[PDB]
Amino acid sequence: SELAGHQTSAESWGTGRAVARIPRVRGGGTHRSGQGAFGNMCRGGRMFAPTKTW
Amino acid sequence: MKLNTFVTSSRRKNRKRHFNAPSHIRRKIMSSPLSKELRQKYNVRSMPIRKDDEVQVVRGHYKGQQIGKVVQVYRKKYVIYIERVQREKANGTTVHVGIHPSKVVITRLKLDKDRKKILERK
Amino acid sequence: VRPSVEKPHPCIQQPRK
RNA sequence: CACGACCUCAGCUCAGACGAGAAGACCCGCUGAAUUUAAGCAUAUUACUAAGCGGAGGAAAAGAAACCAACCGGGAUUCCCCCAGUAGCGGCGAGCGAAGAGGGAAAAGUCCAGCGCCGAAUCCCCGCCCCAGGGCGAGGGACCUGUGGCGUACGGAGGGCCGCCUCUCUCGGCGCGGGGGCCAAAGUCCUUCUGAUGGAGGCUUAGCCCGCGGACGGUGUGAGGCCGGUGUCGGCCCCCGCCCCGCCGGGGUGCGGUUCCUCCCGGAGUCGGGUUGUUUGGGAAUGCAGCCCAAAGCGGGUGGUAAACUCCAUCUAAGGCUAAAUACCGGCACGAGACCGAUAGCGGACAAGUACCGUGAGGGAAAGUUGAAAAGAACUUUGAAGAGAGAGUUCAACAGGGCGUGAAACCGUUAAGAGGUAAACGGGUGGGGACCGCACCGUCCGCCCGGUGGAUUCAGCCCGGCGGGGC
RNA sequence: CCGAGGUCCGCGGCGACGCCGGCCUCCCACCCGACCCGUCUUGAAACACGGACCAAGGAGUCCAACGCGCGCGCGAGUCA
RNA sequence: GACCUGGGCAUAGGGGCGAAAGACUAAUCGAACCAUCUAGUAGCUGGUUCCCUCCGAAGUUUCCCUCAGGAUAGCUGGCG
RNA sequence: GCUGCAAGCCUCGACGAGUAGGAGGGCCGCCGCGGUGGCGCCGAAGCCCAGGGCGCGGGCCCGGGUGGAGCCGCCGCGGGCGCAGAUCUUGGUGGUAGUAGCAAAUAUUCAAACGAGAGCUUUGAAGGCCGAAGUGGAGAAGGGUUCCAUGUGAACAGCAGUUGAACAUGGGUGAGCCGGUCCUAAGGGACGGGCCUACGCCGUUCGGAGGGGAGGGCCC
RNA sequence: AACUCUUAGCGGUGGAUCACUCGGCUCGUGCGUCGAUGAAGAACGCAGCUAGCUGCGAGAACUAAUGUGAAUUGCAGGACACACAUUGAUCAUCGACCUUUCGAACGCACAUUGCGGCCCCGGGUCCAUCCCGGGGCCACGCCUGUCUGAGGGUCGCC
Ligand SMILES: [Mg+2]
Ligand SMILES: [Mg+2]
Ligand SMILES: [Mg+2]
Ligand SMILES: [Mg+2]
Ligand SMILES: [Mg+2]
Ligand SMILES: [Mg+2]
Ligand SMILES: [Mg+2]
Ligand SMILES: [Mg+2]
Ligand SMILES: [Mg+2]
Ligand SMILES: [Mg+2]
Ligand SMILES: [Mg+2]
Ligand SMILES: [Mg+2]
Ligand SMILES: [Mg+2]
Ligand SMILES: [Mg+2]
Ligand SMILES: [Mg+2]
Ligand SMILES: [Mg+2]
Ligand SMILES: [Mg+2]
Ligand SMILES: [Mg+2]
Ligand SMILES: [Mg+2]
Ligand SMILES: [Mg+2]
Ligand SMILES: [Mg+2]
Ligand SMILES: [Mg+2]
Ligand SMILES: [Mg+2]
Ligand SMILES: [Mg+2]
Ligand SMILES: [Mg+2]
Ligand SMILES: [Mg+2]
Ligand SMILES: [Mg+2]
Ligand SMILES: [Mg+2]
Ligand SMILES: [Mg+2]
Ligand SMILES: [Mg+2]
Ligand SMILES: [Mg+2]
Ligand SMILES: [Mg+2]
Ligand SMILES: [Mg+2]
Ligand SMILES: [Mg+2]
Ligand SMILES: [Mg+2]
Ligand SMILES: [Mg+2]
Ligand SMILES: [Mg+2]
Ligand SMILES: [Mg+2]
Ligand SMILES: [Mg+2]
Ligand SMILES: [Mg+2]
Ligand SMILES: [Mg+2]
Ligand SMILES: [Mg+2]
Ligand SMILES: [Mg+2]
Ligand SMILES: [Mg+2]
Ligand SMILES: [Mg+2]
Ligand SMILES: [Mg+2]
Ligand SMILES: [Mg+2]
Ligand SMILES: [Mg+2]
Repeated sequence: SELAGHQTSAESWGTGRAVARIPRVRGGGTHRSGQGAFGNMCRGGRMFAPTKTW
Repeated sequence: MKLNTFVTSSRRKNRKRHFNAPSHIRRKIMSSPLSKELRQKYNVRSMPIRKDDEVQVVRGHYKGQQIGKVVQVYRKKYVIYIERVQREKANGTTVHVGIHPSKVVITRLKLDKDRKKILERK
Repeated sequence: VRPSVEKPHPCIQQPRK
């Protein structure tokens, strides 16, 4: 599904803290907050070159 | 070979509508073959099992020629309970062991006005 | 429950002569 | 309003109806960006896209030519292939980009205003009578500032002439698919194994039996024959629908041919022109819109270069309707997969848009598995109790409750060895250890040969039958 | 036989899981060698950066179009 | 006294408000927060996963709002 | 005699470094499909090993243990196909480490009861602090059962607990005269009208034919 | 002795791997239906023992009807269920019936279970006032018609 991986709103924290400069989920009180969201290396993220149906 | 395309043949769909089947469908799923003496008298292949039927376990650990009598038909677990097919618990109280209806064979039918009507259509 | 990581929350340093 | 008519405009919790919100995948009308590209950037591009606003339907929109073409001419719209990355647009840079023809899917055409004949011949409401379909009332209105019939660019109408039963529509009664129920083939045969067989072997080698049924699934393991089903346009029953035909019953009204006569023949602040903004491949305008100018009736539009004259071709603008081919990441109900297999696949295989965070808009998880069956551990015993030791259940407790399998990091313990120049590593050998391998004549294996000693349904040769080879 | 690369028609001690065999892996000892990988860089063992450890996931893809080479079918045809 | 303070109200993001510090506007202000366009762009850092065999470089020319990059020639490999 | 898998076998000679990069070979490895050849409760996949071996290598085969239901060879085909790095993502675990630390507002002490268990609970006595701008007694906002009684001591209360704002089982808020309700203050916001292509917005005592109560028997 | 390191067995920690799959994803097909006759959504409530989810609405874990024909299940237990023969357990279908409050939300408003009006009915009052209870109603825009009107706006007749 083309919506897989992009169901989240995540902005990289950037330079200034010991994180790895990767799009991280918005703040909250869950375990999901602060985790990698978009990259193919991230758990629950988008896959590299999603298999298109065409 | 299933020539019909409206009836599903799927490992996933045939298993969902089996464990989630309504009670009136679970009655026909919990069928049991008739004895070779009754199968030639009523000329019926098999019948859905009832409460007051005398069956005989054919397969499993409790198999043998001991003709018992069904105690209850646990429609939810697709299992029945026979009067002599039981097991002693730790304290000593006997617990009835569930047997699938496809492993028993009916030797005496609980004939009612509706049970005999089904025997006519077959 | 808590997030995996949280946002953490000045020498001028110019030698002259 | 002295008494009325009318015009215009009000009031109501007046009689009866209608609109609102939702959804929004597809569809219609507006509005509208910037990231991005041009290796900068301002036009361009991104894009007549995202977001924003309004309005619908099962499709919407479009649609019966003010068309294409320039030909021996095609003939509503929509869709696909092609035309075609073409004509063309563009700091003619980056880039953008249609259409006629042709081949296909589907095809269905039509109604008003105007023109003016018909005694408003028309319509709604109210009170009713008869069997969805037809009438009545000296009831109340609408309407002449125009209802209805004929009639619309294919010409139309009326009157002479000629030839010609005229049949649709709505109800009752026949012979002509779909939906929902129920049933319908055959091993639990013999032997064996297993905790359980659905395993193996057999049943004259017809592999026993069925088969138009050997799809799938369930059942304690790999089941055509145990079971639900599968195959049979099988059989039966209860509802309902469709076209045509037939007679009966209520309402429909005749139609054509006329190189014959006469009459009638059309959509204004619209076309067009100027200008401005926007849009387009449309380029001295492709569409749309504002302001100004503002028409004609052998007129008007178009003929892809602005302009005048002329010829030719083509259509008739400024009113309305219309199915089918077409689209469909929403919804209802289904089938399928060279896909994913619990850090994967939807965020969600689980009391998932849940717990939880934020004032709010919003953000948003982790989390599947005892066993075939709880048979979920009786009872004894130590402890305040968790927690132990016996016993017991199960094929298994190396399945004891987040309980299948149980890796690595890390740690405890046991066994072995070593340790002053951090530990490991490469090359060479030695010591030790843990597990393994190896005559009993395994250099007396095999071909031939020469003697010794027990046996040869005993050999060459011959007869008969069979079979095979032979550019 | 100083001849197209070797044979013995020579031989000895041991042979019951032990007194024999394994040298790769395990532990230990010694001699020689031996600085930590990845990466950018003229130059990294660097007082250059990333890396405490382990498991799982993790990065050249698909579509349109173009070029050349090769396989195949037919051939002034070819592709429906 | 230009005082302190609660509640109810008002001003909303290129906007507010400011006895003026670019202060304050929910721990965020030389332009808040939330979602989307968006997987924005990066000539710039980082990483880019199995083995063996064979061949094997270049930092030079010319042009460029180029000089951390390209195009082009050279050097290389592959198919012949 | 032996081979002739000719994509095979045999003979001879020379040669061998290598980052960036290019190419070839793979009977190297993973998942799935079409063929084909099998294996499995007399024990499959996975996992572990001081066991026996093969290949230059990628890796592979066998044995033992564990496990309990599926799996693999070859000829072709299709990929979400091989990790030590990315201050990589998620999960887990170490050294530091029985370490830092449990140091703001003067104070505890003796005996007894309950209890398996007492510096910490309860009772009594002694000695102290808050010292009426309190460590006192009651409310507003806010919280939402935290209130009260009994029971338990698993988790939590950063030592403990016989205790609790924890857990479990029950119970508890009674109004004509307390407040809301009623009034309009700031202000919000309909109506008329205007505006906006629109959803809507402007505006608030002004602006429309905006008067539906009171009286005299039909007037006002 | 200890301590440190290495190797193996066993036991912890941890959860990988493998096998399993009522889930997802993708494609195709048939339909293609909401709402003032009160929708979507939301609130509250409903089970003998019930928190959540699901199902329902004071008839609340379902009623009637039809098909089906003996169960529901955790423990209860009790069925106007069962020897259906006092025409029926359950399930399915679903043409009857029912469907609280907010919500386009509609008397006016809502951080209020606040504040009203009209008509009718029953009771208290019995002297029709007042009080309580029940039912039917009262939003905005617009269409047709009725009724009641307004303006020398244009006229007619006196
Ligand atoms: Mg996103
Ligand atoms: Mg750091
Ligand atoms: Mg995902
Ligand atoms: Mg609407
Ligand atoms: Mg640019
Ligand atoms: Mg750039
Ligand atoms: Mg939009
Ligand atoms: Mg259609
Ligand atoms: Mg239409
Ligand atoms: Mg045409
Ligand atoms: Mg071309
Ligand atoms: Mg364009
Ligand atoms: Mg099967
Ligand atoms: Mg059968
Ligand atoms: Mg443009
Ligand atoms: Mg139309
Ligand atoms: Mg759809
Ligand atoms: Mg998941
Ligand atoms: Mg979903
Ligand atoms: Mg289970
Ligand atoms: Mg386990
Ligand atoms: Mg580097
Ligand atoms: Mg650099
Ligand atoms: Mg240095
Ligand atoms: Mg570091
Ligand atoms: Mg991995
Ligand atoms: Mg090229
Ligand atoms: Mg204040
Ligand atoms: Mg402003
Ligand atoms: Mg100030
Ligand atoms: Mg300054
Ligand atoms: Mg200030
Ligand atoms: Mg080499
Ligand atoms: Mg895959
Ligand atoms: Mg990958
Ligand atoms: Mg790793
Ligand atoms: Mg202190
Ligand atoms: Mg004080
Ligand atoms: Mg309570
Ligand atoms: Mg208390
Ligand atoms: Mg107590
Ligand atoms: Mg404590
Ligand atoms: Mg208490
Ligand atoms: Mg509590
Ligand atoms: Mg050592
Ligand atoms: Mg180790
Ligand atoms: Mg272990
Ligand atoms: Mg309602």
